[PDB]
Order: sequence, then C-alpha cells, then structure tokens
Amino acid sequence: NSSERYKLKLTKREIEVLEPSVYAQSYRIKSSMKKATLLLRLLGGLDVMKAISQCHFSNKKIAREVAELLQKGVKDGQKLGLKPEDLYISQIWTGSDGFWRKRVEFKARTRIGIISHPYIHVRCILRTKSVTKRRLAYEAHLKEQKRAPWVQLGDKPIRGVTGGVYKW
Amino acid sequence: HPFSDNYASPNIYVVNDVTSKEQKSKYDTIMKEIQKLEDDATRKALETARSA
Amino acid sequence: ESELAKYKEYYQGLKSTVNEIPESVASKSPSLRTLHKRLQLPNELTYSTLSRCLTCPSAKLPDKINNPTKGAAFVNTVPTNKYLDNHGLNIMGKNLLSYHVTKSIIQKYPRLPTVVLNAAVNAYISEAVLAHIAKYWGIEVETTSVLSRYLKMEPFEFTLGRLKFFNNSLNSKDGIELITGKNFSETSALAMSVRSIIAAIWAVTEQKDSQAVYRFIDDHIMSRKLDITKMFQFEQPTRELAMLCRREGLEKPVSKLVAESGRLSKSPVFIVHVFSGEETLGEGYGSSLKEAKARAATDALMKWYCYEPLAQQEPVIDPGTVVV
Amino acid sequence: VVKAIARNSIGRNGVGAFVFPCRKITLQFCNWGGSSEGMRKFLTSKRLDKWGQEFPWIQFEVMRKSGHPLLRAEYTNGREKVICVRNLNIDNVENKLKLLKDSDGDILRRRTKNDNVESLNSSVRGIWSPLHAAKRHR
Amino acid sequence: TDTTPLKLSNELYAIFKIHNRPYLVTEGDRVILPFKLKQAEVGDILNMTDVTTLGSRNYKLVGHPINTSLYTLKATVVGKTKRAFQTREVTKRRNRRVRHAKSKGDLTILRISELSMN
Amino acid sequence: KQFGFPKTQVTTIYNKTKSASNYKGYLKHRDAPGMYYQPSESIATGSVNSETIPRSFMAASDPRRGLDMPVQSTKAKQCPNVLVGKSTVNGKTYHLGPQEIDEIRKLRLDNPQKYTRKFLAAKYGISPLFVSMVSKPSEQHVQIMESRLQEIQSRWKEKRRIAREDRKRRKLLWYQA
RNA sequence: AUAAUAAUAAUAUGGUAAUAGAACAUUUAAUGAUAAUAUAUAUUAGUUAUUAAUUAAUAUAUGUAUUAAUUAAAUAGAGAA
RNA sequence: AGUAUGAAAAUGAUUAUUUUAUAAGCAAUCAUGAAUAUAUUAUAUUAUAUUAAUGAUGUACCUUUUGUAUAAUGGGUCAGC
Repeated sequence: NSSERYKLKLTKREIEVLEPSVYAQSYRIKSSMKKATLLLRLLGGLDVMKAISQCHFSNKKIAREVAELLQKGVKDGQKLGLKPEDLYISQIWTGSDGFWRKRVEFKARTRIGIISHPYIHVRCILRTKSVTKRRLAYEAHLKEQKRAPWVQLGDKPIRGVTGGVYKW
Repeated sequence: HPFSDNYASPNIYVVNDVTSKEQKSKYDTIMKEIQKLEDDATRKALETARSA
Repeated sequence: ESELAKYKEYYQGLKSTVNEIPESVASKSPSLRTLHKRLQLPNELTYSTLSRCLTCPSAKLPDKINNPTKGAAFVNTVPTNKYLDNHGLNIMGKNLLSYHVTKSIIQKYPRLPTVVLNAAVNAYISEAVLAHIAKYWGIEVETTSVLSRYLKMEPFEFTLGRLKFFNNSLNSKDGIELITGKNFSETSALAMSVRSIIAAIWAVTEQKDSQAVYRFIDDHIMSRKLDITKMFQFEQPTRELAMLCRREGLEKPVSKLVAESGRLSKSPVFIVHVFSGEETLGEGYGSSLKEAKARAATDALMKWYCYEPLAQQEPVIDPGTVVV
Repeated sequence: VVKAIARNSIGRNGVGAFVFPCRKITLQFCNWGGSSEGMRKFLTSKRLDKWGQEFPWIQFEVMRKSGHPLLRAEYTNGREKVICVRNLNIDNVENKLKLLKDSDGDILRRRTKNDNVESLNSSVRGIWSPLHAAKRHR
Repeated sequence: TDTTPLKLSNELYAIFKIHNRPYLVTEGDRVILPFKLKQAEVGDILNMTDVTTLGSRNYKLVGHPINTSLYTLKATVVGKTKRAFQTREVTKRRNRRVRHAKSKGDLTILRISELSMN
Repeated sequence: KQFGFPKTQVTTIYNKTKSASNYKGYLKHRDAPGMYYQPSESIATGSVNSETIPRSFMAASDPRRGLDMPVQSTKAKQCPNVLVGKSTVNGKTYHLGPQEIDEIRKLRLDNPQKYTRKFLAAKYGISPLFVSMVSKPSEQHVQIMESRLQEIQSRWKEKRRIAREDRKRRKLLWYQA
C-alpha cells in the first residue's frame, strides 16, 4: 500500500537482539555453581525437547529444576508465538544468587573452618532453529565464499624493511 | 569581544555569541506563533463550514 | 513585534542572496575564500561563480517533506534560481572529464582494451571518487537547518560557502534510509560540485589560456595512482594470443619449459615461455605446467595491451581489440 | 577474451597539485576562566591577523565557550586534532597553533626501524627469483 | 655518460640521500624523514642533490652524487608531524624509583612529485 | 649489443651466500661512478615495464626496438613443448568438405553415446574440438550429462567441495596478471 | 638592564643512602561567571612530549558546578608491614 | 546495623572473535604474517583495534644486604583503611 523503498542499517548487536528468543529464569536453586555447570555443559546447543528429556533421565538433583526451567521457557515461547520443536537452547549459564550464609565448622584441637551454603540460579536463552541458526549458517557460507584460497606459489609479502637499497 | 571585522583578513571570522537560552526562547516564540496562526485559521474554516 | 516575522524576513533575505549570489557577499564568505586559496583557482574566477558551483538545482520542494513519518524531511536548503545553479556547469565539467581523462589514458596505453579503458576512465572520474576529492578539498554540506541558522543569527555568507542541495534531514536516523533518487544524494552533489568548479575554471581561462583547465585536471584527477595491470581478467588467453600472432606478422606461439623444480611435490615451480619463433613473448611461472602456460599467455597479452610508447614517438593508433 | 575488473584510483596529494592538509582551525576561549588568559591575549594581540594573512587557505574560526581554551584543527583527510591549551601563555599557544598547521591530519603511529618510504608502485626492478638469479646457488 | 636507456624507460627509481640516509624512491612515493625539517615549510619543494643511484629495470647510473643536470627529483614537503607518544620505564632491580622515559620523535612526510632524466 | 656498459651483480660487501638479506652490506658497497648494466634477477610476468616488453609488441617507430634490453636469454630449440595441441606440432588441416561435416552432424544427433567426439575425430582424422565446433549433440544427451555431473558433485564430501572452490579461485587468479 | 617564545655555538643532562628545585591529582575555606545545546561519571576511540587534561561517541544521573583561576588549610596520593 | 543509587574490583557461568593437540620457562616487549572487528572522505593497494603463526631478546616485585631469579623476606586477590 505504498511506493516508498527503504534500506535498513543495523549493528551486529541489534541483529542479535531482534531475532525471536525467549528468556527462561530459575528461582533460588539450592546448589553450587560448579555442580550446575557439571550438568548445564551437556545442554549446550540442544533442541529444548531433547534437553528436557536429558534432564528427566539425569541422576542429578539440579536436573529436575533445569527441566522445569526449560518447560517454562517453552511455555513462554508458545505464548509469544514460537513453536516448541523450533526452540533450541542458545545459551544456558548459572550464577550465584547471593546471601550465602556462612556457618563455622568446629574441628578437633581448637581449629575451625567456615561452611558456606551456596544458592544459585540457572538462566537460559532459547532461540529459534527457523531464524537464528539459519542466519549463522548464511554468515558461515559468506565467510567461506570470502575466504582466499591456498595458492601454492602464491604472493606472500616480502616481510622486513627495504633499507633504502635494492637487494636484487 | 572580538568580531569578524576586527581581524581584517577575510579567512578569519568570529562566530556569533547568541546564548543557547535566547535561541530556545526564540524557537518557542516562533513555533508558538505558527501554532496560534494555524489554530485561528482552522477555527475560521470551521465557522465557514458551519455557515454553509 | 513578532519573532516569526523576523525569521520570515531573514529567510526571504537568504533566498534573495541565493538567487543573486551577490559578489560582495560571496567575497565576505570565509569558506569560499579558503577553498579558492587551497585549489589555487584563477583570479578571473569570481567568488560568486564558486558559490554558484556549490549551489545544486533545487527549484521546488518535493512531496516527501509532507511526511517525516515515512523517513524524510527536507528543511536545510532554500529554493534556488532556475538560471543560477551548478547544473549547466556540471554537465560541461563532466564532458571535460570524459574527454581529457580518456585522451590521457589512450596516450598512455594506446592498445588498452575498450572495456578495460572504460573501467580506467571510471576509476579516474567515478562519482564516488569525485565526491571523495570534493570532501578532501573541503566542500562541506549545508546540514544545519534554516531556522537553526536564524536562531544562531549567522550571516548568509557561510550558507553561500557551503554545498547546497535537497539533503534529507534524518537520512539514516534509527538506521533507516529511504532510498531516494540521485537528486537527494550527497555523493552525487559533491561530484557535481567538483565538475562545476572545473567548468567554471574552463569558462574563465579558455580565451587566455586554453589548456589551463586540462593542466588543473592533470594536477588533481590524472595525478592519482592507478595500476592498469590490476584491471585485467582474461578467460582463454592462449587462444587470444594465437589470434593476435595470426593478425600480426608473427610465427605461431608455442609454450616451452625453460626451467623446472619440485615436480612431485606439494608446490612445484614450472617456468614456461611462450615463444613465437626464437623470440619469447611471455614468461610464465606456475605451480602446475598448465598454470605456468596460462600465465605466460596472460603476460604476453599484458605486454601487447599495456605497451606504453614514449612521447617522442609518433602517435600509435592500435588496430582494435583482438576479436577471438 | 578480456574483461575489466572495476577498480578505483589512489590520490597522491603531492605529485600533481599539492592541496594543503590543514583546512580549518577553531580558536576557542572563555571570558571567565583563568585558564583561557593566554588564548584571550593571543586573540587580542595582532598575531591572529598575521597568521591569517600568512595562511589564506586555512579558515580561522573564533568561538566562545564556558570550558577550557581549545585549538581544534581540521584536515583534508577528515580527521580532527583538538589541543587543550589550558593555562598556556600567548607564545605557547602560538607554537601549538604552528604545530597543528604543520600536521598532515593522519593518526599518530609507531614506525619500525627504516620504515621510510611508502609506495603504491610495483618495483622497477622485479622481485627476486632463484631460477632467474645471476649467480646460481651451487 | 650515455644515459639513453634510463631516459627511454617508463619505470625509473632513484636512491637519493638526505644527510647520508638513503631513500629508494619512484614518482608518487611518500618518504617519511625521521626528523623535524627547519628550512622547508609545508608546501615547499625540495630539489634533491645528493642522488647516488638512478636506475631502470636493467641499468643504473650510479656513483658519487651524479650530475644533477642529468636528472630531476622534486620532493614536496607534505606535513611535518610526530611518531606516537611512548613511555618506557627505567628502573633498577630493588629500587622503587621508576623513571619514565617519555618519547615522541618528529617526522617529516615528503612526497616525490617528479623523477625523470633531463 | 648496442651499449657496452660494464655489468654488475647486486653486490654486497659481505658473503652473499650467507647474508643475502643483510641490507647493511648492500648499503656499504660503493661502486665507481658511471653507467652500469644490472640484469634483473626476476621473471617478467607482471611487468608492464618497457625493458620487459618484446620487440614485436613495440611499435615500428619505437626507439626501444633497436636497444638490446628485451634479452633473449632462453632458446626455443633447447626448451621442450608444454601442453601443446597436436595441430601445433603437425600443422592444421582443412581437408573435410561440407558433405563430410553434414554426415558428422547427422551421426552426432543420432547417437552421441555410440558416435562420440573422439570416435568422430578418429574416423575423419580431425580434432574433437573441431567436431564439437562443427556439430551439436542432441540436447537430451547434454541434459543427461549435466544431471550426471550434478549427481557426482552431490556425492562429494564437504571437504572436496571446498577444495574444488579453492581450485576455481586459483584458476581465476591465474588469469588476472 | 625585563620577560615569552624562537634562533646559532659550546658544556652538561646514570644513580642508593642524601641535599636542593619545580610541578601535578585529591579535599576543604576565601573570591566566582556559566547551564540538561549544561555538568558530573563511566567505557571506548582519539589529541596535547601525556601521573594530567581535552575532543568525540555512547550510558547514567543531575535543571546543576565552592566550577576556571589565586591564595590559604590539609586526615593531600599505597604492590608492600 | 540510615535511605537510594550503584557497567568499582576481585570472583562464577556462557557466548562471540581469535589463537591453540611436535612444544618446554616472570608469560612480556619488539619484530611479523595471518584472522576478525569497526570505520558518515577505505580514493585504497586504507586506518585502527582484537588476537600466545612466527622470530629475536627477556633470571617477578620488595625489604635486607659486600652481594638476590634466588632454594633469604612479605604478600591468595580486589575494595576501603
């Protein structure tokens, strides 16, 4: 309904942010960050359903919480407009949730330690196979096209300074 | 208090010291005056429509 | 009193100055003077003429002003006189550039292929290059609004000194271009300005010193580096070379191994020379034999085409491109 | 068959016609502000006029602002040097201005030993080759 | 001195010396002298005098400062400037005093405008 | 030999075999004032230089023709032929008439699998290239061949495709000069 | 007869303990314009022979500088316990 | 142990760029390819920036000492004091 052409100019960051995503967040999980990492590294770039399945059949305690989070993120994506079979976990990390209560451990022979009690949160960003993954495939293709080939007897720069004199 | 005439070499010049506030006030008055002019014209047009 | 009335009369005065480009006002403009001094323009070229050269055509304000919602607002420039813009000048400058540059290229490389020559010409005087040159010179665009100028209360001299066309305010704000025509592009305006200056120079000097314009061009445009060897891209050069040899009084070209090392390795070196009789035409190194052969043919073709004769020689008119 | 590769020329400023690198200088000062005294004195005292007379290809803007006194140059390449001349005397300001006018606009940069000449041109003699050398290796 | 091949050749290089510092150049080349020129201002032209060698692809007229008459070699002074500012620190091995040796040497950008056999 | 200049290597004061990269030695080496002949230690592939262009490509009124600088160092008798066609070794033949050509064309359309280019060449004592120039095959056959080629390409791994791309890029680069 | 900067010549310009000289950052007091087109602060990219300041871009605040500058006071500067 | 605010650091996870599975040390500097990033005069054969190809040289700091890489001394690290 218009004869006006346009050209859009967007930063790399702007491109990244505007692709359809969904941002899951856990509640105050009772665990170490290290323990969370030990699981979360497995769920790196998986499809959300696959990740959920892995969490279900994992032996770890954080696993259930992670599964629940993934389920919530899927539900959010559905509400927005996205599909659950389209969603893959783009990023998933953990962090300290703060207010870890220290508590002295009394040892033998008038010695002591301090026992902290770590609480964490897992956040994750689900992105779409339909867009983000396609975009990065396209980028990879462009990079491949750009890539200058290996030339056998090719023009390499004569590195070093000339010194105001012909050496040949 | 330098001026462009003070230097007597035509590639030299002194930009006009008009305070930002004064400029803003001028802008406000002009755009306001335009708005007033427009509103009166619209009212007149409405009156003419009402008449016939 | 009213501030609107004061603004309106200022605008009217500015419009009148644009229409005239009165000489005294142009002289007063510091930017114009500095431009004149920078380029070492002739004293016969008046400051009014220089101001005019910076004035692009802008008779009527376009329909796209009606909506800044569609991503455009033209609020900087003021309407120009129909018979005092850079438009006629610009065309003349373009013609001069197309003549002189091309002639210089032909003098340099009398056998240069037609497509290659055209590319070289473009390189020397493309719109982007011309715009860059104008920027380098210091031809700045009138980006500031008329209202803003009035508020600052700056003279019309400064306006005259700047480049003047329908430059779209909010051109790429929020990363949104509108893709308008050539009559609203900055690069194009800058190109026109540099062509207009050349045309003005020509106009003033033609009767006294006819070649003044052409030496100015040589100084500014033809002084720029262009390796003509980087312009070429052959397809089946051996065949083309053979055709060339047939056309001239030369024996059939055959490629022969001069030197060889590292056969049966990742990166050998094969030197082959395309001989016509005992004379070698092209020398070609390569990782493969085929590659070396190809390179020898390409070298031969380069030597044929990019042959540059001396000024002392009588004119070399080539016998056309080698139609394979 | 032969085809062109679209390519653009490189401007060497010096060779045909020298365009002077410094195009515009802005003298900035404050009426209040004790750091702008030497700048103010310079502006007053017939030196600026002489300068402008000497260099009519540079335009010399003179601005008033609340902050420290400033010398911003503007070059042909599009870069902009800005020297703050806070608390400098007249002569120091003038020296700074001279330095600015001297500059080709390009960014400051570490040079290695003997990194002297910067050519666009292909070597007049070729690049060396072991097959084509005068003395063959063994 | 039969200087005919040099005169003929389209490509041509020079090895002129400023203060016994050699600089190998063609026309268009952009020499960067590592000092502040006092004599020449920006825009001034320098006629090179101590030219050691003048060379084609296969010939060269080399020797004591070759007769200037034989050639031309005009440089243009295209900007006095400086190197990037550096501050190396100078200190001994059990001494808290660390003297900063600030450095920002001067440069003079020349451009070889003309180079030809006269 | 027009010019009788003394000839010089690009001389170092140091041992050239051990210190060829040492610019200092080159800088040190002074030689007596005058004209010299320093033959270039380079191939003349990319050079548009006037001392590199051959005499046949120079114009008739060029002074440079007479001067001895496009040196014929190599000899065509000594060098052996590389990727040379059989026409170049034993001369081109223009023997086949119109009728023979028409017959060839008829054959090729009829059955390009049986009557392939090489077979035609063998029959008529002529080149496969010439056969191709003479006669188109049935477009169906061409389409089939294209489909086969596409299938082969698909059968590749990722690596092979990349290598082929690189090869193509190299080929393109060869013809630049 | 002074100063500021620039010239030409010469001489000097490593450094612990230590002596002397001269500067800068920070905070308060006296005097004190300016203004969210500003200021303050941060990152980055610049410029100034560069502990520093300044330009620009950007984020955040704040309708605003005890602000520039001259003094005078310092709880005036931390990889060393 | 006020109330805001808080891109202060140390520190955790993740990603992106880039490097890294034949190479041996204060981990840097300098040299130097290469890859990438950004760039409203990249005209470009451009610039800068990020980065452990690669080569050269390189025995933390401090105190205390006739003398320290020292296997003499102090410091886990950052912020405040």
